[PDB]
Amino acid sequence: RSILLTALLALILVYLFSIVGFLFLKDDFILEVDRLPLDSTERACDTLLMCIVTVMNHGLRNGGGVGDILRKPSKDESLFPARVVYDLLFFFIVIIIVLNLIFGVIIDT
Amino acid sequence: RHNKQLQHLLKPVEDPLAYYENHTSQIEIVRQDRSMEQIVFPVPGICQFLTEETKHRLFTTTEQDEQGSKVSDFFDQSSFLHNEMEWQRKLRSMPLIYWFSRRMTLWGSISFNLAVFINIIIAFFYPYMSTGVLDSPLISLLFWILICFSIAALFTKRYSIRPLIVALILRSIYYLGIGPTLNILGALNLTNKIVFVVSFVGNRGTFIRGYKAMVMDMEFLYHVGYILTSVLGLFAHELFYSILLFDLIYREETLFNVIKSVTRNGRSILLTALLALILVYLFSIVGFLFLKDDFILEVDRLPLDSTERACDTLLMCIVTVMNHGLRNGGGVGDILRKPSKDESLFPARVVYDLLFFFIVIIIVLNLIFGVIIDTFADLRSEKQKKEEILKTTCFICGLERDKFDNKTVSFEEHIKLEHNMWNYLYFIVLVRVKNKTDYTGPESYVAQMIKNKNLDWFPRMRAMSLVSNEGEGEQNEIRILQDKLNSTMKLVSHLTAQLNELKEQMT
Amino acid sequence: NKNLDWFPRMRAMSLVSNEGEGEQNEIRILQDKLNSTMKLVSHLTAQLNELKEQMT
Ligand SMILES: Nc1ncnc2c1ncn2[C@@H]1O[C@H](COP(=O)(O)OP(=O)(O)OP(=O)(O)O)[C@@H](O)[C@H]1O
Ligand SMILES: [Ca+2]
Ligand SMILES: [Zn+2]
Repeated sequence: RSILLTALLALILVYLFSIVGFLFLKDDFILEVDRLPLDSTERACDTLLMCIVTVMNHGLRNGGGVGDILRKPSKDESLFPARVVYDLLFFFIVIIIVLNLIFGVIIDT
Repeated sequence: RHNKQLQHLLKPVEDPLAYYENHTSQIEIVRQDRSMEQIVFPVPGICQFLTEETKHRLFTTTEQDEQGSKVSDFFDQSSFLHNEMEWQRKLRSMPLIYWFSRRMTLWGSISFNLAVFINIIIAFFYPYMSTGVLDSPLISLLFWILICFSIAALFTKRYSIRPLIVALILRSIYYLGIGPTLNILGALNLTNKIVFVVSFVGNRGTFIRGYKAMVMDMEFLYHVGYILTSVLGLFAHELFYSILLFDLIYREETLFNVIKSVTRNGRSILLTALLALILVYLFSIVGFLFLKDDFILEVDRLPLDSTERACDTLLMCIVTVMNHGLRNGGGVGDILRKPSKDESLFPARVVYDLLFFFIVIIIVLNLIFGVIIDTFADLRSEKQKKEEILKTTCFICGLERDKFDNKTVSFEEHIKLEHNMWNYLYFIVLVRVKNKTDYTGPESYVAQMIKNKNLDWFPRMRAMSLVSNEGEGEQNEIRILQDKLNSTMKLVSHLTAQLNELKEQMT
Repeated sequence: NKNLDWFPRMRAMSLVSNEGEGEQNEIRILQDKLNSTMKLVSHLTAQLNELKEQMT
């Protein structure tokens, strides 16, 4: 039960981050795809379910969080501080805290 | 207690005996001479207006004292319980407000379910106007799984209404559509929030007094704020419904434990973060002074070189370090230009990277957030301990279930009839309400103890059922002491008689 | 009667065979005290009987 509740909390946080990205960072969700034997890049966060799936998969499977897949910004862009804050918050909240809290109980038991 | 026939005839079976048994209560008290006696009293009518929600809260909220007794807090809450019962009795006159307030739990539960369903539907079908999931086969598989779960209701175990409501909502989406379903759910949620706030106001009874206090109450502010959020979600934009999940997080105990753990160790976290910031600042200074050219970052410019110099100023170095080095397992060295063995500063780069990795990544980062995990584990352990002790220990006396192993009375009977916290509360209310002139011996003693603020009249690790069988064992050293006292008295009497005889002979 | 007290609990005959001397320490003192009390009671009763006989 504790694992399920913590997973639901992680899902809630992922949903909030996906909403924020869709509303303010739609263009930065560009992913690289190796198409089977037609551009090599596709826009992932077009709908909302796609943003949620891409976050929950890549951000959780990447040590640095969701910021390791998003387009790399430049210092001259207006939303560079917003991107920095977004990435740091995601890394500190979802990767460092919730992920460990979900599965520490298993090791302890 | 001494006649079997009377006990047989006093069993309940409009029924007089049943009515008297229902309106009669009994408790056990300790007198000033350390003797336990049973007091049987009638339940006053006012005690019938105590809410089961209040009972449940008073049960699973009390905290043990240093010794391990909840009687202090239970007694201290007696005045609040009496006031709440009086207010409920007053509210009983009003039909509409009482009718709305009776079902406060139902309103909250259905509002919770509505919020969850609305968020799920928004996530699965926003934006709308592709609706790929509407035709994808996975939705059919989920529908079949929910149908199987609903059919499994024959085994009970609850968790059956919710999948049924989910299936109903899915069918409504299929037939009417997505937008109409969302509008209906939002309207229902708004109406439910209004009803719930009305019920809360009625239960708390702040409306009878000026509305200023009602508006001042923090919980009222919370409810009105979430009502504003709900109306914003209904009218301005659908995505505003996501804010409702904060209410769910706060309501759920396990989820709120994470926030509690984070808040409890707030100062330590802030200080450790400041230490990390200091280290990042020092590393940024060193890099700017001696490794300016190695801070080259790759940028995918929007539709003009692909590389830029990051550590030109100092704030840029600090930001790039704090972001990339902390978000990269290998540290800051995974973004910097790769040096060659023939470069003069290759050893300096190696030392810089190794020091950063060993100091900031391996030590400070873990030290910042280990406290949160430790506190969460401790809170879970404490909750489990409290739940375990609440189901295997008497609230009043504190005896464990193991004692009632083979005795004629089980632990369930002991907690239901003999030691009932609610019966003790009823006795306290009866003492407080009944006139002083009509007090009996036990009632006057209890009133005096209450006035003196002494809680020794509650039973502490003692039960009449247990002592009835333990009397033989207890009366072991007492008999020896009595025999010794009798022997000493006989010796004293013999000595006095001898002295009197000697005095008479001398005279 | 569903009583399990007939099983041995932290007791063994092999151990008690050697621990008997140590165990019989307070028991002897208690027996001596009881004997002294009984002797005192008997002496008091005899004195009372003698006093009653003299008075009669
Ligand atoms: N001293 C106690 N120790 C442990 N649990 C107790 C104690 N006193 C009450 N309880 C809890 O309260 C329950 C009895 O409460 P209460 O008499 O209000 O129940 P009820 O369902 O309203 O009764 P009924 O409908 O039969 O009149 C017990 O089953 C137990 O759950
Ligand atoms: Ca009188
Ligand atoms: Zn008891």
